[PDB]
Amino acid sequence: MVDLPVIQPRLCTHARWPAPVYGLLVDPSLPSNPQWQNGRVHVDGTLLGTTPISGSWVSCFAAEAAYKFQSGTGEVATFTLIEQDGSAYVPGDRAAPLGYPDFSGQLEIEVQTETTKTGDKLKVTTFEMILGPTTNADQAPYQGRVFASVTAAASLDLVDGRVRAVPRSIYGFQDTIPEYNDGLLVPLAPPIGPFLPGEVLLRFRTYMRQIDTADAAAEAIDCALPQEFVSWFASNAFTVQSEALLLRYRNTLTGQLLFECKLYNEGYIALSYSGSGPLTFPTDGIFEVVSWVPRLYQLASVG
Amino acid sequence: MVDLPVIQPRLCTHARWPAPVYGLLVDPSLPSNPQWQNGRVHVDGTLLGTTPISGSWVSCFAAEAAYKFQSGTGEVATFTLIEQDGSAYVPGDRAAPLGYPDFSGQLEIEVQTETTKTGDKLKVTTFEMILGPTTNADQAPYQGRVFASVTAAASLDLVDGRVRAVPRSIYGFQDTIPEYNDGLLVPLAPPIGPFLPGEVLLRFRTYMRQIDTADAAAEAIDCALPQEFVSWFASNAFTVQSEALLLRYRNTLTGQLLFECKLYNEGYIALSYSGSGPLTFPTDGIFEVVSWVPRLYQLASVG
Amino acid sequence: EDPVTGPEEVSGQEQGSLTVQCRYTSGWKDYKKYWCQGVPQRSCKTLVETDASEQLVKKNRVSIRDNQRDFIFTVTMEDLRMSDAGIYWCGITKGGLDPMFKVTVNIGP
Amino acid sequence: MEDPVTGPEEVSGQEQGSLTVQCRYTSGWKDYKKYWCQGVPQRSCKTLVETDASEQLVKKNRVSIRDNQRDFIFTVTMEDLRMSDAGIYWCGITKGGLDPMFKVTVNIGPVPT
Ligand SMILES: [Cl-]
Ligand SMILES: [Cl-]
Ligand SMILES: [Mg+2]
Ligand SMILES: [Mg+2]
Ligand SMILES: [Mg+2]
Ligand SMILES: [Mg+2]
Ligand SMILES: [Mg+2]
Ligand SMILES: [Mg+2]
Repeated sequence: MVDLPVIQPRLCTHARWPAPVYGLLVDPSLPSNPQWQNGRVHVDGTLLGTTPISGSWVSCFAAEAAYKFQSGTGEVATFTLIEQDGSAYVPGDRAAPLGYPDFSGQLEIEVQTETTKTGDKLKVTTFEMILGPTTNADQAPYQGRVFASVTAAASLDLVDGRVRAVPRSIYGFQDTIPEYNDGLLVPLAPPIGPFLPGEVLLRFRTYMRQIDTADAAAEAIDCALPQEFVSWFASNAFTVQSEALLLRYRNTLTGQLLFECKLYNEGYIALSYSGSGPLTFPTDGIFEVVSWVPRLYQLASVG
Repeated sequence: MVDLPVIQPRLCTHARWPAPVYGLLVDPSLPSNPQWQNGRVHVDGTLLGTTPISGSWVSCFAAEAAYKFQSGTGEVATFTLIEQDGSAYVPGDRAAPLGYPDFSGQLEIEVQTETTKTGDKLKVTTFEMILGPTTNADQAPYQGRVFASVTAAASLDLVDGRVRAVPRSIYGFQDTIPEYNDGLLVPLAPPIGPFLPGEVLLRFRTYMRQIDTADAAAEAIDCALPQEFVSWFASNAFTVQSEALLLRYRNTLTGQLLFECKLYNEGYIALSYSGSGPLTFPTDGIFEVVSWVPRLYQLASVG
Repeated sequence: EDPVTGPEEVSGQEQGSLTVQCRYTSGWKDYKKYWCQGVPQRSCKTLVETDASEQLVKKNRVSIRDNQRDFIFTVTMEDLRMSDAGIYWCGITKGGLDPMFKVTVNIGP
Repeated sequence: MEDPVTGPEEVSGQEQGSLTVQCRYTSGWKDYKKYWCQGVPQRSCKTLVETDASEQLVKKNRVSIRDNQRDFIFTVTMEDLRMSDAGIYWCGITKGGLDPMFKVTVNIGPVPT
């Protein structure tokens, strides 16, 4: 009964950073059980963590913005968070409003700002915002409050109002959960897993606009499923009949079978891979459902 | 079985500007047959114009960037366009690379830039790019070449390389197709239509981050279908049985029928509406497919 | 140096006239010169344009003449209306981004 | 002073020696905790020493901090310097939300001849 969208990964949207999927790989040297909060969905359509339906919510947030100038810091924004559709954010059984960044580092954000300065009214201001892992900024998106700032010699004379912060760049990226509640624990989607012996997480990879003073290397970020798959399951609400789905990743024009894998019901894909180094795969294939299989189903190894 | 994704409009992605869908309305005073080039899809899955499958491609473009400093202009960027998945762009049966903006005004774009200055390496640079309707910049995205610039007192010492330009803001927005080929004509998706007498286009509306020195009014932009519906049809490749689908828009918590409409197989929705001014609809409903109907099927009117 | 330069601001009186000198460098001698109106900059409305010669051109209340010895093309606006105030541009036509200089026009009664 | 806290923009020390950083602050922040932070990004930096808002000297590993609440200066000392101590540091005043912070770049080199 379960089917998947007939869309090549390279044409899909990334579920943790708003950009195209560029890579498909396994890498045993990376954390094998990441606790990502976006891009998390059960095959029966249940959204986990802070996963939104719309890809445009990924790594963004909406807020009632209040501004004030502080010497030595600049224009400071206090963001009282709302859900990105305008509805109120109520702290509950997840870490933050839907789509809130689930990684760490220093994030440049862009928001609509209105000024009272003559000859000026509307413009887009870039703010800096520390995400995590730990901070002295007391970020608490779980309680609906985060702080950002932009350097400025004097007040930008900003009008308080509603905003949607969209991500401009990352600085000092770390793929670990951010400060959701001033260091306190929050409700989290569990780490991705478990896996059988010899199984590894399939990673859909994009790259993040980056600030880096010394190194030009691109900043990779992975997710368990492209956003199209997230929305696909959330909408279809399939009936789950076992523990996992046997998928075949195949080239649609040649029929060449590239590899088989297991889409566990908890929303992650495993491949059987014994090597130690990374193994990248072509991104122009199509995932197709074979059948339901039990957790213990042993895959054919890759590479 | 032809059906639609069970997603409320307010949770959907806009198909012409990368942002949430905020509004659902009809407005007889607006251009009745818009020639939008993104968010255009046939019910049988055929993409039209520059419509991409991924919403992250919308109003963006990829390119090989060549930079130079021009006294009196600033840093000048010549973008040799590519498709956003990295594949070569070849001028063909559409106006531009997939996702390219299909509106006019002056667009701020953000690209990853590498510099040769010491103590700086990677940062994100905001460029200004005129889209249209007519320009003295000879923009030719159809031929794969566009020009952007940013004020600068001296060279930014940028390294030529590949970029993906994402939209920061719009200045002097006009919902009319941009300069696709230095003023010449290009292959376009046809205007939206036709409609029966009394029928008007159903509009999914978002708002664009804007620069405006005098007016704080939000800048609206409409599309024929949310992006989730575009990808839904491209994936399913349904068999079309007649000229349109009869849809009902209901609140599924109360079952209230908000209106019936026709989804023409050419990818636009019509409501029967006689009023002269706009009529907005709640965005927390669900579109449900009822049946195939012929072109002449007469809808019941709304308010 | 800058391909084209003019006055940052020029003033005129309603029903009067004003003149603007757009100075440019020798290389742009044989290029078309124009006077543009409005913003966004590079979708501005061209009011008059030369044919790359020294022949005076006039369209409605605006005239332009390119002096190719001194490399200055001069623009005149006559019968100044209050609606004429705003942003204009000295312009040189070339492939791609035109050299342009921003001139703000102010008009008092 | 106008800015809440200021200090030396750049300081240079040498292996096995020490260096001292004076973090001057405005009188309003007298009763706030002062601290010395290491690394970038700025507001995820590692706190090396922090006061209890008093004038008591605190020492942790090779770093000391003492708040002079009369002259409104908290002084930081880094002893027995190592090459790995080079990097970006921060004078800091703890408060709810965004702390006042001043960037101090620390260079470390070997003793020449
Ligand atoms: Cl990107
Ligand atoms: Cl937005
Ligand atoms: Mg804290
Ligand atoms: Mg880096
Ligand atoms: Mg030109
Ligand atoms: Mg042209
Ligand atoms: Mg406006
Ligand atoms: Mg703090």
